[PDB]
Amino acid sequence: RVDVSLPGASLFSGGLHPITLMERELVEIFRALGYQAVEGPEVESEFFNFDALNIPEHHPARDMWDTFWLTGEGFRLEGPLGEEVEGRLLLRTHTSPMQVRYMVAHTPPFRIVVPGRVFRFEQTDATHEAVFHQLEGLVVGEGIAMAHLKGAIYELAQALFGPDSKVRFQPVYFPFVEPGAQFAVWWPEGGKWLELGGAGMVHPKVFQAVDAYRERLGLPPAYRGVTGFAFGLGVERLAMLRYGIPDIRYFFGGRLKFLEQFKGVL
Amino acid sequence: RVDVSLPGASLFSGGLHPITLMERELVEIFRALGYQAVEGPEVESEFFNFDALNIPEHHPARDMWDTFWLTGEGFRLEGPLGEEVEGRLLLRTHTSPMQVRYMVAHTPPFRIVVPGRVFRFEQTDATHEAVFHQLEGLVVGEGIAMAHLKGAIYELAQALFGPDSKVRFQPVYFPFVEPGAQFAVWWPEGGKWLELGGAGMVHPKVFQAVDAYRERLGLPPAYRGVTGFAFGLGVERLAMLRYGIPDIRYFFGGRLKFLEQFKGVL
Ligand SMILES: N[C@@H](Cc1ccccc1)C(=O)O
Ligand SMILES: N[C@@H](Cc1ccccc1)C(=O)O
Repeated sequence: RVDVSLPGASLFSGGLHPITLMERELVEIFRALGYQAVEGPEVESEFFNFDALNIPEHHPARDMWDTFWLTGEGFRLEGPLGEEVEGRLLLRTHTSPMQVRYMVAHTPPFRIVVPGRVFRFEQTDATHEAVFHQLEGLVVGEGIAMAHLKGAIYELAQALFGPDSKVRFQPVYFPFVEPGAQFAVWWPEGGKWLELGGAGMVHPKVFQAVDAYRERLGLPPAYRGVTGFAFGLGVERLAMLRYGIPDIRYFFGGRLKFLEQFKGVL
Repeated sequence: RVDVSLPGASLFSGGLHPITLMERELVEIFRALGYQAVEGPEVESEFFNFDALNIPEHHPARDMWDTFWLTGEGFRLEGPLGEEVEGRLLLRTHTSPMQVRYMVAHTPPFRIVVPGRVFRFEQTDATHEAVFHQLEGLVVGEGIAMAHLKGAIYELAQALFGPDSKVRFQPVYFPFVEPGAQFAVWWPEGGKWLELGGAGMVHPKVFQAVDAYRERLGLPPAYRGVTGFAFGLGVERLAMLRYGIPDIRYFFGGRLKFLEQFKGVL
């Protein structure tokens, strides 16, 4: 007899990592809203990570990010236009520096979303990591207002949690935005207010840093008569609440018994 | 010796059909503009294919579509709300009937794009087919104007052919739109004006047919104070110009030597 219910050739079946899944969904959501995804480098200079974003040194505000400083010659970090740049190297503490790199290399109006791995010197536990992911958002152009930032997050919530979903905005501080704000979303199933990220209207000094670097590079100013909003949200926190994952350390853990569990969600 | 440059296990490598590729790119382009993709049935009733779209019978305008009529009992065609519907069956001669199905099942404002296989009784040659594909576009809502239709096509052209690309609109006739129009795009490489499809502001009678079917079904009217634009473009013509394909008959031909050639473009 030709047993048809017998195991067939053991061809391998692949899968995508949960962060890749979460990031993808997040990118899909924003693509539908007109956002384009671009990435930045993990090793940045203090200039892009801090100074260009209105976060000076010995600044009590620079303590909001526990930085990993680097050392070593021979490494050539290129700027927005491929040009080699200088400054104390570090691991970006957020994706925000990409806001600056992009703006000097392009012209408004535009919509970008920049995903990426970030690093912060912290003790890795159940809900904390030294290595995680963020997703930046940047929309610049004439007449761009905070009403648009609120509109963006509102669409994010709807797409993420359904029609019974809602967002709340509260003032908060960031050197690169003003007005500044933190936003939370209403997750119906969990019946809880989830804090997703921060945002605001691009700070006046950011545009100045951008155009200053531009002239210093030969390009003409492109940000004097425009405004914009930016936002940044943590990927793991969201991936966890969405795939029901208890420990954030698994993401980098490597357990196949763990990763394999997302072959379904592709 | 362990020859490392020797052929490895012959694992199969798949691929996607050129129309799937073209359709995907077209859907990606419109998703970025806020459009969502929904499909309709290939076997339609005269009501959705013609009557609901202001194309009555014995109408000199109904001759713009060479219809394939069908026969046979036992077949149960369901309407927008799953309800069984009646009328002379046929193979849709375009995707347009989906405009009607969607509108009765949802509420404005929205943006849809409906891809799909269509059929027309014609002699299949080098640049003609009885079985091809179209991509519909429908955007409805308060204050929606033709300026938006032109804006849509403009973005389509840019995304498809680059910044040196441009679109031209000329009046043309369609029973389901008014104003009516045909649009062509400027393809820089070929230095020629390509005619892509037709479009216009949803015809007043279409909205009426929609709301009439709605009440006849218990739903409340939803299209009395809105306007909208619609467009439809041929997929093969575009796929051909874009992948440099000479004969439109290949698509359905089945030659692996042909299909295999698009494993690259995924
Ligand atoms: N970079 C910020 C997030 C953020 C991005 C953009 C604007 C405002 C806040 C952080 O690490 O928290
Ligand atoms: N259905 C039309 C195309 C079209 C769609 C929508 C509006 C106008 C024209 C055709 O077959 O040519």
